[PDB]
Amino acid sequence: DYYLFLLRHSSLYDSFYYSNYVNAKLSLWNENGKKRLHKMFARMGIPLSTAQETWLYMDHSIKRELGIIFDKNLDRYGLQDIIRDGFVRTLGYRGSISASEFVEALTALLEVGNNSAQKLTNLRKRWVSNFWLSWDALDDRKVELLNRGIQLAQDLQRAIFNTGVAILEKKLIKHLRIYRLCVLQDGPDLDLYRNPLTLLRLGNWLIECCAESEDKQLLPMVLASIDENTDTYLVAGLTPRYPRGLKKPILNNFSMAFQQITAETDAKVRIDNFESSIIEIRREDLSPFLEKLTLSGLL
Amino acid sequence: NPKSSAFFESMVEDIIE
Amino acid sequence: LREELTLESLSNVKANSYSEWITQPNVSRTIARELKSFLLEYTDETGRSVYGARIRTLGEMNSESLEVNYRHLAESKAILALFLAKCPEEMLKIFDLVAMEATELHYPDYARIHSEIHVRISDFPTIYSLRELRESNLSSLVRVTGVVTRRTGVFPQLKYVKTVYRNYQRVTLQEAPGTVPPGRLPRHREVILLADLVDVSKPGEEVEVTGIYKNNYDGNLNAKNGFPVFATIIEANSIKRSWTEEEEREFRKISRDRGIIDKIISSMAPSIYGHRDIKTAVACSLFGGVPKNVNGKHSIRGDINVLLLGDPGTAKSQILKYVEKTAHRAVFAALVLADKGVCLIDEFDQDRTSIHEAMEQQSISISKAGIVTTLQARCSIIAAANPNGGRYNSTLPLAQNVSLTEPILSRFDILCVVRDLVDEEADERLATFVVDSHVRSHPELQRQRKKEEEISPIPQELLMKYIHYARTKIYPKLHQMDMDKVSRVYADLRRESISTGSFPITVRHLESILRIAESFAKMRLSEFVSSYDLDRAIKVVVDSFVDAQKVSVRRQLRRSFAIYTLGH
Ligand SMILES: Nc1ncnc2c1ncn2[C@@H]1O[C@H](COP(=O)(O)OP(=O)(O)NP(=O)(O)O)[C@@H](O)[C@H]1O
Ligand SMILES: [Mg+2]
Repeated sequence: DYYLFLLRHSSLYDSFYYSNYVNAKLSLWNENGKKRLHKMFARMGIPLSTAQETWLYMDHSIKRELGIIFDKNLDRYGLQDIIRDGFVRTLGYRGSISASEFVEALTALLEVGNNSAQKLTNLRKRWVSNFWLSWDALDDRKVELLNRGIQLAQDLQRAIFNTGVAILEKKLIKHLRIYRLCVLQDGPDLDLYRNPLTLLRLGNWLIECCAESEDKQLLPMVLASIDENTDTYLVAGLTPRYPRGLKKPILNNFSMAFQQITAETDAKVRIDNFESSIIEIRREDLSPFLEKLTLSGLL
Repeated sequence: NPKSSAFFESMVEDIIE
Repeated sequence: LREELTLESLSNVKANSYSEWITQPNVSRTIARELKSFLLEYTDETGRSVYGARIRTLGEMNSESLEVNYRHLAESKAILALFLAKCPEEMLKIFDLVAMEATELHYPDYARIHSEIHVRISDFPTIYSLRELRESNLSSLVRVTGVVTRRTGVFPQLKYVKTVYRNYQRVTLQEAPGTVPPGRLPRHREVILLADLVDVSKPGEEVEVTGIYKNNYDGNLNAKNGFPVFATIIEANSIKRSWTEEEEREFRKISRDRGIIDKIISSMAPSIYGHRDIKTAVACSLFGGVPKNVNGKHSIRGDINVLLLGDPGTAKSQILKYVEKTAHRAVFAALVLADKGVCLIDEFDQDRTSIHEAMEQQSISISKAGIVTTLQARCSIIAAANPNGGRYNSTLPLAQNVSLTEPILSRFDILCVVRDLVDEEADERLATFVVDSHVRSHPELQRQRKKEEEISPIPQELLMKYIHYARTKIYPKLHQMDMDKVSRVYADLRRESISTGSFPITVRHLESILRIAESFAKMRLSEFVSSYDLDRAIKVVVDSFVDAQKVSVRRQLRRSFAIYTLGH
């Protein structure tokens, strides 16, 4: 199994192109990165028009030779970490799936399955129905629902990538001394980041990019997104992490910091999520809260 | 061969960059 | 067999002919070794081996044709260039088999991507028209230029005589009209295009071709002429016909300056004096608006259509010629060829009927003998006309002066009338400008620079690049604050139109106002429409609407509309 985004569905080319690790290793947000991918497939001996075919229909010979082709070629691109072992399951004649693909299907179903207090209640009630839309997909009798989950997973990753490139190309990351700050004031559709899990997927994209872009300055990061209906920013505090191939674990300290500023502050804020690293605050109060936060020694 | 080194350098820059 | 020749040993052709010397095994092996040694070793002055950099990009695009410049091959190992010019059909076989070795040195197992590579020659240093070809040119490499008159469909062709195929297509090439001598008809030739070269060119393009000149027996020619006369053909080897950050920064620099709209209009049609409103309308049509659609019952075009009523000799045909050279793609008189471009009409029942359908739709549909098919128009129309005989009559409304149906005047965004008015000072200004331009054009670098900068306030190369950039990049939108005022002005104009008994203003005019405001925003690279854009659009449309009316109605309109046509 390969750390490639949904290999056995869509195509081999899309598997590399949307992989969260490959983007950090080859810088796919710009053309000098994309050309490296074209160059790789040309050297590997795979015709580029076949690499884009649906992986079920891709030719049998390439399918069986792929396991050796990677051993000869990933080293030249510094990309050897793609290779690993994992668990695969199959039932009758309906074809294989790995656990890594299964969990992406389930998370996608959680995210996208189908004055202020009432709207918040409606939203939080909608998110609970998706629990049962995911629960009913753990049954082999209901593979039909699992396929829908996979179709949603692909669109979610597409929309995430199309926001990440905008953040990096417009250089919206602000490099403060103690931590890195990023705030989304507008977007193609900013509603997708109103759910916590989607926001964390975007954060995990940016964290891989920041982890590989320079050897220096492993820093905490703060990410926020506005909502036009509440006029509140949804804020999340994220740790750094060490690369895949490299020894105690680090700890997320934003919890105590957000709690202390919340205990002190004039600001209109909410803390009720299980994960205390995520908070919410009104439009005008973001800047004084972040000012008091950076003035604090708790970061 | 030294004269053809520029060719192989252009090939090796794919490894480097 | 084992021993090889030196390059100096090839200086003497030892057999009775070139082809019978190239085809010998020791000579051929020597040529192969030398070509490979050139391709692995040639450099820029900066080192930076170009062919190692081209083979690299061959795989990056999954391509099939390597391109070699003839001047490089003539700059060292000159004898190989001479042999290539004399015997291309042999030399290129050897060169192709060397190019595959060189590409596999970068990309092993590239044979699985494509089985065979073709070398394309460029910059061959001598040129013929279709006059100078003679029998001595047979089987020699030649370089030729002309216009592509006719093109066949693409077909597969059997490669070997287990089976394999390749693509095939034939093109007819004709002498360009500027090259043909006076009082003579143009000549023709026919070109064969193979695997990688099919659909490289379109009918009516002006094209440049390198290839082998070749001949064969034909029974019908011999039968009709009564002499042993062979037929000839050209087998093509190669065929020939964006911006940087610096350009973007320069565009943004000039757009940040005040009055850029006025400067763009001033740069429009430099050779023609006066007629600023016509230049304004033409600029607006060339930039255009944004198309929109609402699947709930409505759609709005981005194109802007303009009609100009011209007195005899008031510069109409010259500005159409100017637009034809300025614009990116266009048709002059066929609407298929005008797709996403500008269409030009300089004079004027089935033609009008076609235009009726074209103005109502944005796409054309037709059926014939039970067949059904569709085509796209998607274009801006600029038209001009002569007002129902020798002279326009200002005492009458527009309909009396034209041969058009009423919906035509409804659906044109902008209407304007141009007249040869009498004024001694204007006549003197025109005459001085005309004789000055006449002297400045006389056949008898610094002179050109002075001439150019006196001609226009913007260099027109930058203006054409700017228009293309703005059209491809900029997509403006309205601001919701001042639209209440626009609705009030619309209602006021309608009330005033009814009050004087005028033909009423309509939703088409309001749509045109918004579209013209978008175009004005696009002209300065602004993604927002602004109040001054709406003001200018309102002035243009209101003045155009006023010009269509009878004289008494015109006076009442301008007396009331003063707070729109002049004030705001
Ligand atoms: N600034 C100018 N103003 C008016 N006429 C000009 C100007 N400069 C040149 N001309 C000449 O005047 C004519 C411009 O009008 P134009 O419409 O091109 O002529 P025309 O086509 O023969 N008249 P028409 O057949 O009714 O369109 C041409 O003969 C030009 O050479
Ligand atoms: Mg004319």
